[PDB]
Amino acid sequence: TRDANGTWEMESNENFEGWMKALDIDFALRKIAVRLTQTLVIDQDGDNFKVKCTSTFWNYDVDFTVGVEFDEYTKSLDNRHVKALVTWEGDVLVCVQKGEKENRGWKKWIEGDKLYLELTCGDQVCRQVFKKK
Ligand SMILES: *C/C=C(C)/C=C/C=C(C)/C=C/C1=C(C)CCCC1(C)C
Repeated sequence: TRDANGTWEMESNENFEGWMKALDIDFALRKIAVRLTQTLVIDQDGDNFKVKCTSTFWNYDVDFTVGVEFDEYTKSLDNRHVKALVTWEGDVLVCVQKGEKENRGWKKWIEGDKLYLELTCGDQVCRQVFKKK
């Protein structure tokens, strides 16, 4: 479907550490991030999204409009400037983040009550699955 609204609880996360290493997140921090439970809340109104991924001390938020490139500064992650763009490819929500890292971005597949999220950087893919609470 295209309706990603909801509160999404993590069911699985594969290759998180490889993806974080490809972004250059500090090794010591990685070993903390791997322990943290993540909650993903998405508010979607037309083209307008507000995405909030939260854990006890570490969050990632992004707000965007589909089809509108935006300057993103990943201040809580690797602290880089990218030019980000989120588009629909059929029912897949696709983000490409142009900048230093190649093949950087993410894709969301919504399948009923499930959300599949693939985060890419370089040659690494992290595959996550969430279920709608
Ligand atoms: C559509 C959903 C998206 C783009 C979710 C993105 C979430 C992240 C990039 C979360 C990253 C985090 C870490 C790399 C370390 C631990 C803290 C998190 C979960 C906020």
